[PDB]
Amino acid sequence: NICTTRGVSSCQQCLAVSPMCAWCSDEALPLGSPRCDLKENLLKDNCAPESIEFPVSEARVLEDRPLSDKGSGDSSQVTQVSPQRIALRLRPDDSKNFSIQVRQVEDYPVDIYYLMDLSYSMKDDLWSIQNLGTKLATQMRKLTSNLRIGFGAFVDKPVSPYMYISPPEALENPCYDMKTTCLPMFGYKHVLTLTDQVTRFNEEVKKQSVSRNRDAPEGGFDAIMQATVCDEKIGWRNDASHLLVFTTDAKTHIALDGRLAGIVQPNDGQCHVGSDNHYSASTTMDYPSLGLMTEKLSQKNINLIFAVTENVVNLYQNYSELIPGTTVGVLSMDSSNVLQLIVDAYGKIRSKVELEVRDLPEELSLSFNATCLNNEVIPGLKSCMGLKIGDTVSFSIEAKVRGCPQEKEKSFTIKPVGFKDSLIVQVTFDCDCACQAQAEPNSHRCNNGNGTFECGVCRCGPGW
Amino acid sequence: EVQLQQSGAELVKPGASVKLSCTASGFNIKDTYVHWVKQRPEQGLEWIGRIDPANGYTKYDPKFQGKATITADTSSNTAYLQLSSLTSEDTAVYYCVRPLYDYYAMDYWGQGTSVTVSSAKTTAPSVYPLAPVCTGSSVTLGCLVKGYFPEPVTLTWNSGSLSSGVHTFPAVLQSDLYTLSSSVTVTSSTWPSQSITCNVAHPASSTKVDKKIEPR
Amino acid sequence: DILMTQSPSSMSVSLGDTVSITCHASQGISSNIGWLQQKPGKSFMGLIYYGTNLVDGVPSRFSGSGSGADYSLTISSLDSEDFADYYCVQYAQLPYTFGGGTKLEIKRADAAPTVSIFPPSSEQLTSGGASVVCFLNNFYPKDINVKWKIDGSERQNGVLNSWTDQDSKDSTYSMSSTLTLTKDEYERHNSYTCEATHKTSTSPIVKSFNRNEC
Amino acid sequence: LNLDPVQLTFYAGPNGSQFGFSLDFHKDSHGRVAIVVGAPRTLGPSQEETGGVFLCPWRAEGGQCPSLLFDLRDETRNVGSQTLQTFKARQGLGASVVSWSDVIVACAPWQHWNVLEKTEEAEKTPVGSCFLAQPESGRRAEYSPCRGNTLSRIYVENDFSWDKRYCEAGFSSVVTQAGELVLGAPGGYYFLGLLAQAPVADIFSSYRPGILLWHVSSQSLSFDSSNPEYFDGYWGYSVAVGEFDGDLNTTEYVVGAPTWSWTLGAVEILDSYYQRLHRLRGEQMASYFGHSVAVTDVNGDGRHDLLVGAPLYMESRADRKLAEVGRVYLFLQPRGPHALGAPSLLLTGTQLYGRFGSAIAPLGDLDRDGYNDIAVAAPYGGPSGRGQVLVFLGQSEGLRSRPSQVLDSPFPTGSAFGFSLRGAVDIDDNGYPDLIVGAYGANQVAVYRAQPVVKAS
Ligand SMILES: *[C@@H]1O[C@H](CO)[C@@H](O[C@@H]2O[C@H](CO)[C@@H](O[C@@H]3O[C@H](CO[C@H]4O[C@H](CO)[C@@H](O)[C@H](O)[C@@H]4O)[C@@H](O)[C@H](O[C@H]4O[C@H](CO)[C@@H](O)[C@H](O)[C@@H]4O)[C@@H]3O)[C@H](O)[C@H]2NC(C)=O)[C@H](O)[C@H]1NC(C)=O
Ligand SMILES: *[C@@H]1O[C@H](CO)[C@@H](O[C@@H]2O[C@H](CO)[C@@H](O)[C@H](O)[C@H]2NC(C)=O)[C@H](O)[C@H]1NC(C)=O
Ligand SMILES: *[C@@H]1O[C@H](CO)[C@@H](O)[C@H](O)[C@H]1NC(C)=O
Ligand SMILES: [Ca+2]
Ligand SMILES: [Ca+2]
Ligand SMILES: [Ca+2]
Ligand SMILES: [Ca+2]
Ligand SMILES: [Cl-]
Ligand SMILES: [Mn+2]
Ligand SMILES: [Mn+2]
Ligand SMILES: [Mn+2]
Repeated sequence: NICTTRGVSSCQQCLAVSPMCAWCSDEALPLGSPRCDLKENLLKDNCAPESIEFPVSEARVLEDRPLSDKGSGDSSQVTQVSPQRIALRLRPDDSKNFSIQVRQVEDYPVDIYYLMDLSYSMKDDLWSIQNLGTKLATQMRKLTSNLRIGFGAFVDKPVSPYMYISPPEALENPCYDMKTTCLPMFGYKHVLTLTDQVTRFNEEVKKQSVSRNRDAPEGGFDAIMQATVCDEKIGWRNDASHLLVFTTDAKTHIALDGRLAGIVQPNDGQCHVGSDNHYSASTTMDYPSLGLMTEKLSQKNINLIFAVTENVVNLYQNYSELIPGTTVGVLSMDSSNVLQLIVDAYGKIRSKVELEVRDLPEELSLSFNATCLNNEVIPGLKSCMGLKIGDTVSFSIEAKVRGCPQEKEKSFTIKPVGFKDSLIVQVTFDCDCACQAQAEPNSHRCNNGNGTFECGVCRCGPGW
Repeated sequence: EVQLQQSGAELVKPGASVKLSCTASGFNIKDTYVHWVKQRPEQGLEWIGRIDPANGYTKYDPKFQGKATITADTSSNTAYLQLSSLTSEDTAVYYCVRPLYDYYAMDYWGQGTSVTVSSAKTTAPSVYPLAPVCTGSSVTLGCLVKGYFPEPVTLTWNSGSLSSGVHTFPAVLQSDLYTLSSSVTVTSSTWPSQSITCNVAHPASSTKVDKKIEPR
Repeated sequence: DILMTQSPSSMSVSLGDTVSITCHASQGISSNIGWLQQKPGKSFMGLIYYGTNLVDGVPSRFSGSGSGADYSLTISSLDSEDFADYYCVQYAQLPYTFGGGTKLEIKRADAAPTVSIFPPSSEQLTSGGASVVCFLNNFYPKDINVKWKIDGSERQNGVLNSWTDQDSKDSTYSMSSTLTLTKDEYERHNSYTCEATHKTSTSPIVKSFNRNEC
Repeated sequence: LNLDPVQLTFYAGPNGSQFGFSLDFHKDSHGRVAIVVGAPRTLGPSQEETGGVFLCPWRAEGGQCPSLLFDLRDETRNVGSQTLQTFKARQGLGASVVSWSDVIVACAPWQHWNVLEKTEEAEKTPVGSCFLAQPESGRRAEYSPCRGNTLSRIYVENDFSWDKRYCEAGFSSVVTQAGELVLGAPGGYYFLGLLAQAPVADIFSSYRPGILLWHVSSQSLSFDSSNPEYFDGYWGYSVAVGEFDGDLNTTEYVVGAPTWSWTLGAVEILDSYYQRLHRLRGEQMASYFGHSVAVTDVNGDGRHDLLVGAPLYMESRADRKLAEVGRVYLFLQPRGPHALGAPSLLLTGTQLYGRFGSAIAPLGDLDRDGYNDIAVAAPYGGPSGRGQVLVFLGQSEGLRSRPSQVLDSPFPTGSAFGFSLRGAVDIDDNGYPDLIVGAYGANQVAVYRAQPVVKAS
């Protein structure tokens, strides 16, 4: 076999030939017997059973909590991934398979932050949603028993030329040249921290009013950034689905637009909403880029929903493709359909399961076989879709190590996108022999001191 | 080069209307404001109004509101001034004006369009010779053209022969008709020895009478 | 409406002179004033805009100055072409308003008029009219006064006056006075006279004739 | 390849002035090269930001520069029963500067303007304005093609047509060889964007102080549009000139519109009457394709080639993930009457958020091999995020796909090193064209002198 025909020099080099090779450290081994051969051939040559070095790749679970049936109650002791931790052992150029189960748990908490365009054309919209808090609660009650909702609003950077700055009357009332009154211009303002007291939503909304500005594209992306990175203020919960509902009927400003207002400083992606609840860097910091938004949304596990009117649906659908995980819904001209839009978005968000790997060693490569719908195995696939809340899926996984890395201890993670729980895989590379830990440096057997005696044979000492 | 070519002299009857034109040359009429100015010998210069040929917005001196209407046709690079219910006081010279650089200035002017409002019908002049009374070293003769309309009349002596030493006075409006006269001076040895003739032509009525000056 | 009081209405000067025309407005117009030139029997040419700015093509001997409500056009070293009419115009407010104007005239030595009177022609008389003409030729300055007398008594009705502009190569003025009467009325009287009053002579230059006589 | 990154020259302006936001080379009547530098936040007379311009004489040791003085006072004119007003506070004078002949043009894109008439007004808006100077003679002139005297109500009644109130003229600028100034005004016509052109000679001869509204008859503005593809397109965010139609008597314009067609972005090549010859469309929405444009023949066939920057382009990476790195596109001009095709080369950034392609400068022939070369800025690139400028050498087939040299910012974090660039001029007269790099965040400019090649490439 390949074990003997390789003419290995040590026990270490023997195991690195192939995962099927074994090594014999026995003293009483016949004249010309190969110490590196199949474990069966070694025992056949009266090789002491304890003198067999033959590591076997294994994969035993360390944590195997069962999947939860409900995400309700508890202070976040919910399990939606199983197992949670396993110990992997691999020898040179070997592989081992293991499995992971993922569940879209029923009755999981939900945060919904409503982020609303409040330029003048949204005046009728604002009238339509003054009962949305309670109507939304009624429908979401069917899905979750832990609903929190909140509200923020935006117009655009309160600076020329986006803002009317004359006459002085126009600053206090941008609608002066018309025959009405509206609020002074504001970039973004937080209004209601996520709460389970839904009538707070209704009453806050009934006090809101629109403002007015000059150019069609608005400053919503500024508001999305702040709503995302201002955690404490907005009030996102650690263990809950986060839905950021973005409603507008217009185009949007993007990074580098700000230069028309003399603003060149890039968005820093940090929180700038203080105690007055307004975005204070609105007039000094550029709009955020798609990439930066994506980074923060992903980091805070926020699901962005573009709820926009049919005149700009294609636009936001195209943006959605550059911000993975984003969903789009068609908003009526008065937001009268926003409730069902949010409910459908929520279902769509929890209809997918996509595995993600973190901190994978260069040596290790993974392969996936998915099992979705009905025990239908789908090779070379690590994501399931068309799921309903309560459904469970599973993946067969194989790890293949290439050679033997310097570091013997490494660990990596496998986590579904947007999920709290994950599978931690603790890897151990076994390319050594137990007899090496009891070698004889400067042995009397090996060239009279010039060598080391380990695993039955004589190795050349250090320095030679 | 900027040039404003205005229309020809107008001659209309009272109560009627007339429309003057001002065509831009060497530039686009749309470029600047276009003003209209009225000039009379006694009253002087009066600003009628302006127009922005780009959009058609106009401004008027309230004195001319209803009387004057200013328009423009960028297609024909022309600006217009329409006057209605004309009267004697509307008899004047009209100019179109535009600025050079300053938006509000009045730097370039058209040649001007004379407008005359009269009921008078085309009438031929009456030419009367003027000989002195029955003495000095120099003698002065004259010619009197009376009761013609409209202007003008070309007056010469001996068919353009006698040129130097002549004074043709500006015509004056004698109740709907014009009157003009010319004086000429020579030495006593020139007249009545040398025959002197008054030559008056009125292109309007197409008449050209000639009266020789006779002593008394 | 802003009023533009321009002075003087006229001035008699010579070539090489440095003259100044002033303009006073009934209120401040902050240099929103232009100056205009009209040569005899011709159109207008722009000279100055916004108080002090020369129009393209205008010689530098022209200059404008002033502020508030008082401004001036100045012409250093007068040229033969500079003898013409000058007008100021304000465009601080609508409506635009102009000055009364100023005529630059050539200065020369005083000269008395050559007065000549001419009775009605035979032709005109047989038609039913009677015009008596009176030529006052080649005098300076321009300020002259004519007076008709029938049988010694002044007559004002039926008189048409006509003046010439300053003649080119002698710089004198001429005037033409014509008294028109009906044939019938002309024969009611015998003596006809026209009196010229000029600064040259303290006594009026008189010229008469008698109908039914020669 | 052969720019010297060891011995640099530094020029510095006041703190907070943003000195280096824009720059250009300037030759005086004798051929002496200096550096004009814009500093759009320099303090004015009322201790308020108005911007300013500096004219730096060449000196190996660099240092401080003298100011190029312009009138910073607000102006009022009561005329024609109206009140004209300019507002120079935060106008950003020096947000763009360009030199042609012995004239310097420095712009203030955010200068505001308003007209009052009784109780009505035009609205106080950023029409922008340009200041011109002939340093040697002291002559000064201004050019502000978007100022108007129409009242707000008239725009409303006319549906906001031909609305130039928010032009921001001077946002970008360039001058043709014949001496025609071309201003980009991305806010023109209610944020569609427009171009304004006028001969420098005529700008000077028609300007007088105090007038505020005056006519430049030889000027030519571009056109409004009813096509939604142009709405909020910021047409004129960047501008350049070149020869693209084969006729040497005509000069063509290259105009960037980074948000054209719902933020797809575009670059258009036009004749001098603003008729469209070519249109290059962006590859990816919000990448800001058209942010910067450069014209230079890079492959030595005598035909001008086009470079377009898209600083926010997101590159595709493993696991269906996108990474904002920026990208530059090269379009080689084909022989004779033909349309520019697909890009001939794509240069893509490496550092996340580096904004590769934010600025692109023709260098002329840096290494003297017969092919013109370019520099691309990544103001937040480099392994430390401090900023990088990359040099790419020309070749018969276009450009090399790998940089011959990389200039790391000598300034601290946040300097925006590379945000402004200019090359193709030999400032020390050693026979090699040099590179000036602005770092407005640090209020400095760095001069990189080209030296003889060590080992050729
Ligand atoms: C959101 O994103 C989508 C997808 O990218 C954009 O939709 C595209 O818009 C572009 C530009 O208008 C379209 O490009 C055109 O393609 C036409 C043919 O496409 C056929 O095949 C596709 C395959 O998917 C079909 O979907 C489609 O129905 C057609 O059957 C060409 O005929 C057009 O050519 C014309 O324009 C080009 C320049 O753009 C010229 O070079 C040509 O000479 C000619 O003049 C054109 O190329 C594209 O078809 C659209 N794709 C889809 C899938 O619809 C949206 O615009 C975008 N929305 C927003 C608001 O950003
Ligand atoms: C994914 O599924 C593929 C088959 O689609 C598996 O590949 C087979 O593995 C068995 C193991 O005994 C081999 O005998 C077959 O030869 C393989 N078939 C093919 C077509 O390759 C693979 O093992 C699965 N991977 C994981 C990670 O479970
Ligand atoms: C690996 O795959 C085999 C079937 O080939 C399966 O029986 C076994 O359970 C898998 N191993 C693990 C640890 O999942
Ligand atoms: Ca050409
Ligand atoms: Ca080329
Ligand atoms: Ca080269
Ligand atoms: Ca050099
Ligand atoms: Cl609005
Ligand atoms: Mn809006
Ligand atoms: Mn609405
Ligand atoms: Mn807006």
